[PDB]
Parts: sequence; C-alpha cells; structure tokens
Amino acid sequence: LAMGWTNMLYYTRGFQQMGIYAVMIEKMILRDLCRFMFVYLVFLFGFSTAVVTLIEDGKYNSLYSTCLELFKFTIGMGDLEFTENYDFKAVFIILLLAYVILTYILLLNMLIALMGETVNKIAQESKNIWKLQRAI
Amino acid sequence: SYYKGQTALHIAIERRNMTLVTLLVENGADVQAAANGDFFKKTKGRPGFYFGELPLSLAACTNQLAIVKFLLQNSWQPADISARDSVGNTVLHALVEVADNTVDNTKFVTSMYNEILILGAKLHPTLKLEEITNRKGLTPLALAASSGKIGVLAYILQREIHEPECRHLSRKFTEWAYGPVHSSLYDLSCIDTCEKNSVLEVIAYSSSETPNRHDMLLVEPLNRLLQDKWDRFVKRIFYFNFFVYCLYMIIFTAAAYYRPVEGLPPYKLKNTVGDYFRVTGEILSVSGGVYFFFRGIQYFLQRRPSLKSLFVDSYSEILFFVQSLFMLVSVVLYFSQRKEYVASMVFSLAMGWTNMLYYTRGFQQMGIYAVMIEKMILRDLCRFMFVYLVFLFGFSTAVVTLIEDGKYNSLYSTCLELFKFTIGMGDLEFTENYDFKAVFIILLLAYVILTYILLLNMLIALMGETVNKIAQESKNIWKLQRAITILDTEKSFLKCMRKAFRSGKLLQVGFTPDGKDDYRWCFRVDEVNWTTW
Amino acid sequence: LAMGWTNMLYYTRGFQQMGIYAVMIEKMILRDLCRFMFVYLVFLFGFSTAVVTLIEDGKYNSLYSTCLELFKFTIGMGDLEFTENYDFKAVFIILLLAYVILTYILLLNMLIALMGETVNKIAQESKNIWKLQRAI
Amino acid sequence: SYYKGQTALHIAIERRNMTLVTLLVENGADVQAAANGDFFKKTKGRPGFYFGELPLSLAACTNQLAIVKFLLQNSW
Ligand code: NA
Repeated sequence: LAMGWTNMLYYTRGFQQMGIYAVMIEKMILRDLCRFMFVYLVFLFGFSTAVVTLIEDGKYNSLYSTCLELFKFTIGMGDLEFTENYDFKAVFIILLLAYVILTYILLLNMLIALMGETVNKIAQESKNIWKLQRAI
Repeated sequence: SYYKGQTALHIAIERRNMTLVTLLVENGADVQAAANGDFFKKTKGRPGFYFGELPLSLAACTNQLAIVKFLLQNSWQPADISARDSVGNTVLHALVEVADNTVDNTKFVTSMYNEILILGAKLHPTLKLEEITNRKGLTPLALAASSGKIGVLAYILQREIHEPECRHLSRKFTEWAYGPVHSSLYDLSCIDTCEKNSVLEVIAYSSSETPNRHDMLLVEPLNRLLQDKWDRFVKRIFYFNFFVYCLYMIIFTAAAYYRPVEGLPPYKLKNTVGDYFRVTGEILSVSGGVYFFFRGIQYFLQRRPSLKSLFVDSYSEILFFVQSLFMLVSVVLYFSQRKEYVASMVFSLAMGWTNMLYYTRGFQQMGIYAVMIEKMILRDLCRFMFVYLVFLFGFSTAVVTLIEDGKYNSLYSTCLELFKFTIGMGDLEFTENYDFKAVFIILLLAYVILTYILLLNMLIALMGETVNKIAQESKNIWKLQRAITILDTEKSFLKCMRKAFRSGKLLQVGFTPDGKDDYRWCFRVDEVNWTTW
Repeated sequence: LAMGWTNMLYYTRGFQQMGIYAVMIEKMILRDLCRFMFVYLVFLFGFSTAVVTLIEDGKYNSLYSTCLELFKFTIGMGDLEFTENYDFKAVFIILLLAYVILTYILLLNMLIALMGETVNKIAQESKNIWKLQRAI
Repeated sequence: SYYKGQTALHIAIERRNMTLVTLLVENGADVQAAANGDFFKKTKGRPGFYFGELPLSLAACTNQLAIVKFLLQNSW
C-alpha cells in the first residue's frame, strides 16, 4: 500500500513543471544515494561500536539501541545525556561531540557538492529528458 | 471567401514590377479597391498576412518606397491617405500592427513611418494623421502601447525631425545649449491625460498577457514623469494612509483582546469607562470593515477583470475584501446569539495583521523583498505541496493500517504524528500497541529519508532558476507596482483639492506652418554630453 | 562582560582570512538585520495576538507567554499541543500550521535573496574593505 | 544674476572662432575679466558649467589648445 501510494509520481509527466520536478527527483535518487550513504553509514557504525564498547551494562548495552540513539542526532532530537552506567565521562562526551561535528561537516559538504554541479546546466537536461519520456 | 476580393493591383504591388505597376495604373482602374478575403483577416486561420486591406498599405509594409512615391505623386489619380478599412485601421495603424519587436523589423518600420509621415505632411500640411483613430478609439501611439511594441513607442515618444518646415512634426527639441550641457524638451500631450486613453493609463491597466509590460516603462520621459509625480505628492499621501491604517489596526487589536467572557452574546454594558471604550472600539472596527467592503466592491465593479487575471493581478484587493467579509460575517453571528463570532473575528484579525506587507512598496529594498515573497508564494506552493501531501497521506495510511488499537488508531492523530517529523521534533517511538516492529521502523525511516531528499531537491531547484536573473525582474515589477499606485492616488482626488499637474507651460517651436504659435506642455530635462562633440 | 567578550572580533584585522570573515559579518549585520527582522516581527505579533485572543483563561492567557511559545517554533522545538483550555480546535490547529508554513517560506526566501547578491562580487569588495581598515 | 558677468571674450573662446578671437584680442580689452553670474556657480541650481570663472580656464577645459597657446604666447 505504501509503495503504491508513493508510486503515483509517474503520472506527473504530461504536466511540464511537475514532470521536470519528478525527473529531478529521479536523477538525484539514482545518482547520489549510493555515493552519499556509504560514508554516513561507515561513520555511524564506527562510533556506535565505540560507544557500545564503552558502556558497562544496562538497557543501552546492545547495538541496535545505541545505533538508534546516535541516529536520533540527525533528525535534530539528540539527547547527549541518555545514559549514566559507565566510567570516564570525558571519553563519552568527547566521542559524542566528535560524531556530531563530523556529521554536520559531512552534510554541509554534501549540500555544497550537490549544488556545485548545477552551474545552470540542470534545466536544459531535465527538459530534454522529460520530452523523451513523453515521447516514449 | 478565402482568396476573394483580390485584384490585379495587389499582385502588381507585391511582385516588385515597377514597369508593370505603372502600366496597370495607366489603365485608369480604381486604386482604392479593398480585398475582403478571409486570407486577409486578422486571425481567421493561421495562414494570413494582414496589411490594412488597401494597396497603399501593401506598398507601405512590403519594402515598397519608390512604388508608394509613384502612387502618391501621380497626377492621374493619387491614392488617398485617410482611407480606413473595414476594421478602421489606417496605413499608420497597419504599420504599427506589422511590427514584431525585431531590430531589423523595427528599423524598417520606423523608417517607413517617418517617410510616409513627412510625405503626407508635405503634400497636405493642413491635415494631421496622428489624431485619426479606428472604431476601437485607439491612436497609433495608443495602439502601439496596448500591443507592447517597444520599438515603435520608443521611436515615437522621442521623435526628432531635422528638416526645415518639418520641426513641428517632432516631439523632442533642444531649447538651448552651452558647452557640454544642453537642455532638451519633451511633449506630454497624450501621455498623462488625453481625455480618451493615455499611454500611462493603458500601459498600467493592461492585462498581464501583454508581452513587454514590465520592460516598457524604461523609456526616457515616462520614468522621470513618474518619479516627479511621486516625489511631488504621492509620498505624502501614501505616508498619511499608512499612518491611518496602522492606527486603525492598533485600535482594533486592543479592543478585541479584551473581549468579555460570559456566554451567549450580546452582552449588556456597564457604567464604567472600560465598557464605553470597548463599545467605541467595536464600532470603529466595524466601520473600517464596511468601508473596505465598499471600496473593494467598487473597484471590482469598475475594472471587471477576468478569472485567470484575478490572482496574477489584484492580489491585494482580494485579501482586503476577504478580511472585510470575515468581519461582516463575525458581526452577523454576534448579533444572532451564537459563539462562532470569536473564530471569525480571530481569523479576520490574523489576516489583517499579516496583510500589512502591501505598504512596503515605496521603500525600495523592502518592496523588492515583498515582491519576491509574493512571486514565490504564487509560483511554488502549488507545485511543491502536492508531492509532499501525497507522500504524507500514503505513509500515514500505511502506518494507521498497521496499528491494532489505541489512542493513535485514528487517521488525524497519526497524520499529526508524522507531520511532527518535519518541524524537527519527531519521536520514532510514539506507540507500542502493534506487531512486527521491523515493519514500523522501516516505514518511518523510509519516510524520513524521502522527505529530506524532497526538501533538499526543493531548495536546489528553487535556487537554480536564480542564475542572477532575479533582481532585474523584481526591480521592474516593483516599479510597475509603484506606477499603478501613483496612477490610483492621482485618480482618487484628495479631499476636494486638485493640484497635481504634469509640468509648466512653454513655447518651443515658435510658430506652426500657420501664422499662429502653439504650446505643448513641455517637460524639460537637463543632460551633460562630453564626447561626440 | 558579555559585550566585552564578544567585542574581540576587532582584533582579527591583521590576519587576512579572519579579517575578511569579520568584515563579512559586519556588513551582513549592518545591511540585513533591519530589512529582515521587521517582517518576521510583524508576522509573530499578528499570530500571537490572534492565538491569545482565542484562548479563554489559564497560564498561557497573557501575551508574553504566548509570544515565547510561538517563538519556540523557530529554534525547532515547538509543541503544537501546548494548551487545551479553549474551543474550536480546528481554528487553533489552522492558525499554528499557517504560521509555521509562512515562517519557513520567509526564511527560505531570506536565504535565497541573501545568496543572490553574491554573484561572486563579494570577495573583491571584502578584501578591499579589509585593506582600508588595515590602512586606517 | 543668472547670466550676469559674461563678456564677449568668453563667447569668442567657446565658439571655436580662432580668427574672431584674435581680432577681439587685438582690440586691447582686458583678458582677466571674471563672470559672477549664478549660472557659473558651483551647485546653485542644476544648470551650471563651472570652469574656474576665467577665460583661460574656459580655453583649458573646452578642448582649446591652440587658443590657449595664442593667449599665453601673445606679446600684446
Ligand atoms: Na528539535
């Protein structure tokens, strides 16, 4: 049901502006997800493994829970004080701050690189691709 | 009906055979024949070459100069100039129509126009052609303005003739010169108030489909004229209006914020200053609402615009009208013993407070900013909200189907819970009454990723169109808005006074071909020229 | 104390890159705050007055509290369910959603307009201004 | 007060008539006359062509090279 509801973007073709917008979405999904998700996943897994190793025992002592807790920092609702069963608070704080800084730099560079290729050579291609799709 | 009405004279004219044309003319056939074939109609079928329907107009518009000279300089039977076809177009009107805003076409059209004008003036100096109008009451200048012919209007407004006995045909002059500084003049007749339709009135009120509305008000005299009128009185009038509106809105909000809460209005006043003040505030607010209602209805009645031009244009009259309607509905409910008047009044209050962006025009930077906001709202909301709503509804339906029973088992609650993820306060663990936790987590993560990609692409696409072609358009649109404001304020005479006036009386040409002199309401402009001495 | 601590940006001049950065900050503060704060304040006051009028009686029945509650929506921690002492829930929700949409559009347009003027004619001016400051 | 202070020498200088300028010079009239008209003031009214208020400055600023040569190289 969810896939079918989201799969109605195919009918925008035939409406010029909407067709161009859908083509842009398709191109971005096909050409940037693989290139931009590998690095983020590597960072997340590394820091999640480190933090899970540090903790001694409790509710957040598994891997899935800590992975989720570190993922929450990207939708802007991280906690920074989500556990207290451990030692060497300095290590914990340092790790969390380093992860936050690195991921924000990564997203900023993602955005700038994505914008760079658009030197105004993005509409002349999208329009042509949309015309080809309408032709088929 | 297609090729009917054609005559051999038209062929002779359009074959470029001077000798054959002369021989055919010598036969004695009439030279005022008109062709009524549908091929010569305005837009009855994509094929068609409209030329004014007369042979003289064929010569005028078909590169024919020596031919038209021969036709108009032949003692046998010279072709009349003032002839008007079925639509009423004259040779000048046909020339204006044939223009298509191209450099070669524009130079050709202006050259031919000048030649025909000088020839006609020389042959019949008594008659003036620029005052002859077709059925629709459009002069050649007005017709050029209406159709957005930039080149013809530019040439006509500053037409200069440097030949004896033809100076009076020109509009731009040179009163005096000294060193590198010399002062020019411009004729304002038929620019500000022609008593039928001015250039400013026609250009300002023209609907948006006209090609070059924005880029037409850059011609020399018009810009200075608008700036002068503004600085003369529109600044003061506009500031006074701004102050009055702000005072009224402060009164309205203060009166409404203190509404009594007892139940089932109307409420009986008490013998205290507070109640009298509140009653006065309510009366003032209602009076303002009804006044705006009449103003809006009057404007809509007078202009009578189209349906697709009611959002591209009149974007503020609609909002003021809507606010007035909300206030009127609120008072009607208030006097009907109900409790919805609170909702109606608060809607009106919020809309009115946010509807004060209209007064930024008059402040350059703020006006440009407001214009940018308006353009974005009008041109991206519809294109960028449909996709987001589709995604949200799809995933909300999926998640609501998954859950078994509880507080979040409806549709509105889950829609809100998924919307919270976009203002950056989503939960990801907001319920626990279900099965297959993997499905739940997968759905939520997919929704988050898709919506973030969507917003990123929204931003990049929005930025792309701004390749630095966004200020040159915003500035022009703001100038047009200020121009319409100036025209409106001038039209609505302040109180019973009347002092607005174009410029000062003056004598420039000395004498017409007739003995009497003449006056033409000049508007002097001072310029400094250093090179090209 | 706070003003003095933040007033040490004046000593960056003498370090080229930092001097340019400080000059950019100064120019932006002087040339965009007044032009970009008036509209936001107008919107905030209008919707705050509307919402405060709607509510009947309680803790959020004043003006300062509701102004703060609506301001919280811009640092990304708004609530959307912060009170329940009123009638016509549809009106409340509609007002809050309209405010959020309008303010996000406003910030987006703020950013795009700010970027537009930088058509790469921003370094040649900043460098010259920094040189003038060093000269003085 | 507007065109006051003007003298025929200024016209002769600003008409580019070398022969007429020479003939007028030969008359013996003073060549240090100053025009105090408001037309020659700095910014008293948008019209105005400030030139230093002396004929030599008129020659200097009005493309006049041979004329200034003649003025400065005349034994009269
Ligand atoms: Na947050």
